[PDB]
Amino acid sequence: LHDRALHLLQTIWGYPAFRGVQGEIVQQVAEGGNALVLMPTGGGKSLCYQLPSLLRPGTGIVVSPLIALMKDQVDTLRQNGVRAAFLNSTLLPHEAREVEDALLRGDLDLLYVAPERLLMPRTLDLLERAPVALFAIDEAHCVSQWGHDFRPEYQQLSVLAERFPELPRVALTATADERTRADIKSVLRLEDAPQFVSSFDRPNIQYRVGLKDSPKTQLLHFIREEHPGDAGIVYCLSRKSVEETAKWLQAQGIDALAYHAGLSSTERNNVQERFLNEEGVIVCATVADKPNVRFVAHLDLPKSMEGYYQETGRAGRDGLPSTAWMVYGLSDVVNVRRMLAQSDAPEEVKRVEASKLDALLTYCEAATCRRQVLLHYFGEELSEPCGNCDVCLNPPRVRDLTREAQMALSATIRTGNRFGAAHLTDVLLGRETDKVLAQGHHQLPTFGVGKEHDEKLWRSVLRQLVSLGYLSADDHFGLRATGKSRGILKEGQKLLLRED
Ligand SMILES: [Zn+2]
Repeated sequence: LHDRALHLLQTIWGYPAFRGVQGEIVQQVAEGGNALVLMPTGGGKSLCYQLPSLLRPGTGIVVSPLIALMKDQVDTLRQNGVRAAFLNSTLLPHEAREVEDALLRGDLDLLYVAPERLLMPRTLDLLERAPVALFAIDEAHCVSQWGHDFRPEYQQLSVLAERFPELPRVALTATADERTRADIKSVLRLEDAPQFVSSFDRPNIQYRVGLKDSPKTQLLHFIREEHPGDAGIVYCLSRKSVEETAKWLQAQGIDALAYHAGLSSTERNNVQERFLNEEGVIVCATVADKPNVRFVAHLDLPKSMEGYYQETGRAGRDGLPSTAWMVYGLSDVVNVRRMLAQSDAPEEVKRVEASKLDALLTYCEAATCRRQVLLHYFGEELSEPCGNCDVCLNPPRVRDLTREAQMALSATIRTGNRFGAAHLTDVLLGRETDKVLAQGHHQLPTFGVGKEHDEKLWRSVLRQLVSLGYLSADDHFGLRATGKSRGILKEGQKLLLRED
């Protein structure tokens, strides 16, 4: 039955019914199923394994790297009535030995365990002789070279599905990169599992991106015209831009404070309180709570879509209207691409950072609703334009390349989703390269159907289709038509570029 969940739901959490897709989620893991759960961070996401752990006999085994964070998940839980504990190598050998006893005696509802502890051959043996309700892999993205913090530990969690096939696995993440969603499925065998996407949308936050032009001038005009005495956060890239901006703001009568990794650990706690407890304070920070936050300003490009979402997301936590306002230019993209180039990072990190940036730039350049593009990155599809973003409200002039997008998508399909942008372009142009003649492509009916345009436009159309996920690359430069391709091909969706 589904309703014992509800009795525990509000006898413990205090919510009268599930939110969005969580009812579906809790039922699937409680009836012994597997699951892929993608949600913004929050105690609603924790509900998805904590509640099933209460519903099924035995202990939920929660895998997480945040061992520093850990000790207040049990503290939170041990006053609701729930029994939970921590197992990791920060512990003394007697203490480690008594959580184990407690585990073996069916005394815990939840066991939080660092990957380091879990993957030890000894630890996996205890589990075999302990009453286990499930495995929850939190922050599942870590298995991936792509999505966030890779960890060498995390891609060994292969083993849960091996040594414990019969026990349910639910993997939950807040960073749902599309290459990363795919890689989690592979490590924890959830290819065959349902994948659940709860909404990332924050409807009350209006999204704006625009061109940098005297950014300190632009900002002040924004703050006075639209958020005169309200609490806001202004993010800057460097510790020096925080300092100087913070006192530039003070100079114009705005109660601004600096907040960075740098100076004193007392002021930092001091700055938090002034923000947390007073009204109309603006904090300037690099990367690093208040229910009352009316805007988030970006005066430089964030490092990623993940970061941008978490940062803008600190706004409007009281459900009321808030603005996310960002300007970038010129030099911001150049400065970034130069650092990627002079970075001493490993090959895959250079590969990840380049698509991170491509993703972000693609969002910055949206010719249609920004929100749709943003939410798509996290695997959420918003059917209709939102009506609360600068693109929606002030539509830019667009070039329609829908017809060309269709030609391109068919071209890659009748050639088997394997040739590269340049080759496809040859076919489109009706050029009898020898690579072409070798595959017979010279008299497919699609050959030269694109002779109308030159080489430069097609490569452009192709990047655009790649960036928006109508094509998928990482075949090694071969382009595959994705499922999303039906949109342009059959369901009337349009490909629009900014007129620029
Ligand atoms: Zn919109």
